[PDB]
Amino acid sequence: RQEAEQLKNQIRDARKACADATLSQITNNIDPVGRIQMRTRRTLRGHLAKIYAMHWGTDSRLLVSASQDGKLIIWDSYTTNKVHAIPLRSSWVMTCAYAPSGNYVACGGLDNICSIYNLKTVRVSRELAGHTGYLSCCRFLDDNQIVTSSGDTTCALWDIETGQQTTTFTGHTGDVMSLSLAPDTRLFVSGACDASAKLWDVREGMCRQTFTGHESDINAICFFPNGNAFATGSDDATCRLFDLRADQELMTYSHDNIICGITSVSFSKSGRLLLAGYDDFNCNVWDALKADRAGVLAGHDNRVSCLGVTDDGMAVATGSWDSFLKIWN
Amino acid sequence: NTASIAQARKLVEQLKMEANIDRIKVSKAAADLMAYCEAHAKEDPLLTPVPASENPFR
Amino acid sequence: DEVWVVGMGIVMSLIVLAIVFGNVLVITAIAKFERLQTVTNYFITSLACADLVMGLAVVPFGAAHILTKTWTFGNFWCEFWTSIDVLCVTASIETLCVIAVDRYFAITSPFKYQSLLTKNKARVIILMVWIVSGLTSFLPIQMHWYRATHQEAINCYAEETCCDFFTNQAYAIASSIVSFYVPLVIMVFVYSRVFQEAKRQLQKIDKSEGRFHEHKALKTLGIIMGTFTLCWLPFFIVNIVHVIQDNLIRKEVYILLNWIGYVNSGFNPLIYCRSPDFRIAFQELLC
Amino acid sequence: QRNEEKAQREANKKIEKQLQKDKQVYRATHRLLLLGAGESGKSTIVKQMRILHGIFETKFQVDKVNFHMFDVGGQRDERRKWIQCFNDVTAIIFVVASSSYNMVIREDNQTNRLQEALNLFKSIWNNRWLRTISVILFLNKQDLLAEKVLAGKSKIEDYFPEFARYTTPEDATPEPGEDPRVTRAKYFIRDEFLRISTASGDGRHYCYPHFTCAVDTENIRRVFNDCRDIIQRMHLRQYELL
Ligand SMILES: Nc1nc2c(ncn2[C@@H]2O[C@H](COP(=O)(O)OP(=O)(O)OP(=O)(O)O)[C@@H](O)[C@H]2O)c(=O)[nH]1
Ligand SMILES: CN[C@@H]1CCc2c(ccc(O)c2O)[C@H]1O
Repeated sequence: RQEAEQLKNQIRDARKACADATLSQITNNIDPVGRIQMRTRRTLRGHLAKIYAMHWGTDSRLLVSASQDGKLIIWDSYTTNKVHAIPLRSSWVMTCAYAPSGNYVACGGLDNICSIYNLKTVRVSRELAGHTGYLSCCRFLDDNQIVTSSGDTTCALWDIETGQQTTTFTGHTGDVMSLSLAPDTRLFVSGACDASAKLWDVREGMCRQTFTGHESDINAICFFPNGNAFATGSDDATCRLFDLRADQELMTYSHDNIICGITSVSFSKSGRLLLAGYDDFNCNVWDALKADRAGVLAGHDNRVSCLGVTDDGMAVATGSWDSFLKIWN
Repeated sequence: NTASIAQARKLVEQLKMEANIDRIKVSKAAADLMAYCEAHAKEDPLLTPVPASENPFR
Repeated sequence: DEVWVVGMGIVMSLIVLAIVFGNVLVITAIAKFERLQTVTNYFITSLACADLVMGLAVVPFGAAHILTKTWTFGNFWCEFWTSIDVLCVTASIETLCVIAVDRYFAITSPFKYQSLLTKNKARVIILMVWIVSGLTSFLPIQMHWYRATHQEAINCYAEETCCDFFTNQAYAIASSIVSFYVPLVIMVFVYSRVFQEAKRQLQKIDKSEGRFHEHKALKTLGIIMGTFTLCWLPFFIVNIVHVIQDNLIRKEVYILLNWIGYVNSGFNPLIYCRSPDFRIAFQELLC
Repeated sequence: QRNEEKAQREANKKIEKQLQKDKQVYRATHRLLLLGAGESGKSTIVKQMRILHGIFETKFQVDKVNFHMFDVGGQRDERRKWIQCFNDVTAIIFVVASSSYNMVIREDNQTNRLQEALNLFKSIWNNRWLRTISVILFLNKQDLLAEKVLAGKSKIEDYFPEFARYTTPEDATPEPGEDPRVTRAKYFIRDEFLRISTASGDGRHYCYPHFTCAVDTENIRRVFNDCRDIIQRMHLRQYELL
């Protein structure tokens, strides 16, 4: 079992053999987009406690949020008025999701249970159990099957109708914190606490690639709109852009004046701007193809823990521990 | 520990499976990303500020 | 002679300004940021508004009257000015008493603090205090129940050039009791209880972990009580003394002590707004 | 669309009223976190309290004050990533077995079991997200410790060499009939934690050591008193008076 080093050396040599040039070399004559200024358009209030997660609707109009008070609230961004308010059995929640068809909402947390809700009937539909650790994220692949990631270094692909696990993904060493689905819903990635990321296969159920560019825990992960790249954010104040086809990272986003962690990462519709939330009570707007800052979104009085961009790309919404949700443009 | 052998073999079979993948030069990948970004650069309100008439948040 | 009038204008100008600037800054800071919109800050807002009204209204006209040595407006304006003076002075102290009682509830009974104080109740308390203050200023001055009974008083009242404060014994005693002596014993007792609780807590800490490891409370209480007592004490004893026995206090001493009282509005932002959050707010804007 | 705007405004009012109703109940209650080493007796302490009067929850009140306690036993690992969620609790209850000063754990030689606790307490105290959270410490298993120390077979001095040069405090209040050896052992165990607590206190959060065993019905009062003291000290320090 001493050949493991040899395979790693071979992989490293193969990766080095295909590093023709740096992305900055090719993209150096491009005129930068310049400074970008965004102003608050809406401010949503009503959460007693401090928020973790949010998810925009597929119609770019409604959105959902979850807070430690034990309550999910479905807002309406256009008229800044609430629609639903669902009390929960367990007040420790760490994730939420919104259905692609706009019919279901899921939420799980410290208790090792993932619950889904039926909006158009608001009563609990099913409870999915079987994990041995706290959940960290969950996304609806479709209207009948959901993929979740838990704190016992595993991921699963549930079936709502029967409530039993169909496929179990194993191979990580540390806790899994975030995941993101491809536009075609045929592959997805996951960021663990062992400074690594993986590219799973939804159908076959086998890992294909492994990226280990980071050096600390990974807190957030996104996915490029083209479906051939993704970006991660760790606790070392760095965002790194990997590539699936080339099989190594291409660009790093870091600045000498920031030493705080990163809690969320998201792209834009065109993919030119990369948005990342920080522990510095604000947010930054990087440049994807040039690695240069282009703006700051200040206005939060505490830690920022949520971030998201609408499907049509008309606005970006943030949520912080100040129990306030803001809509920027 | 028999279990140790299992993990050691799995780390070998997985590494062997995760080693035989066709790879392309990073220049082609950078060019493709450049082409996509330049192609879809005129359809994102964040990058180019749209008129206030069509903005629903105004 | 010529120098004295020049000196007064400069000294008066510095006060009228400082008074308006402190209150304006406090109000702008509390209104701009939602982090400082604590329920206990509403009393500070009322106090700042009262100080702003006083500094904008009564100080400038008082300075003009004392410099010109002759009132240049009508009798109704004199009565309205006296009413505004009394209302602001008597509304700038009961707010301090309310703040002291709020601190008493916060420190003595920590478990029942949330229920006993609510944002809805604070508005009711503030409105009640302002109503009580307005009841003792406009009602007995617009109506002529406070007028004196000696020849100089009626001669000044008939004339339209002199605007001086002449009053009988009843109104003076009642207004002094309502404004000063009632909200003083309450504050003294409250702060004594608070100091006792602080000393007990520090003794407990020292007993618990003294081996591996007194004056802050004394300094804070000394500032809070001494500033107010020194600023507002002598006037509210000469007020009783001069009417109890006549031909004892010259009018110049009266005016000087009263004006010493007005400076107290120039220290409230420096006393009740020294929290680090207020410092951050002051550094964020106007800097 | 006049009804559509009007109807939405009807729903927002029904919720806002419900939120206003629930806010007072949320703000009235007090939350505590239960944490300790394994094989220490946290379950015994919690189960005993109610009869006296992946996650677990408990409801209890003293003098018409609502208290709530959450204990997490499903997520048992050296790395504690979920601890960031517990930065708004009133206090943290820490339970440690004071009699297990001579026992390796997990069939892993490891370290004497008390030291691992010490490491856990040090890590908890110096966490970045718990800079303003107090700790209530229960030194459990008082009778087994006394019996084991009375027995000459197992000696504290061997495992902890610093016990040799230790002298009892002059402010001690031993219980009636207590031998000097028991008092010395108890106070060494207490100030070993007190040193770690006071090293980097910074004056924002303190520690409340306590002694308890199986047959005890006063813990429910000690928790109440400690919570009241914690809130009082927080209020005193807030007004720049302590
Ligand atoms: N003599 C004595 N034994 C005690 C005491 N408290 C607990 N025990 C013993 O401890 C055991 C029960 O401990 P549990 O409460 O089940 O342990 P636990 O807190 O669940 O342990 P972990 O989950 O591993 O932390 C029994 O053997 C009890 O007799 C005590 O005060 N005195
Ligand atoms: C002339 N200035 C007035 C006169 C009497 C008076 C004042 C303040 C509060 C009172 O209760 C009073 O009766 C003074 O400010």
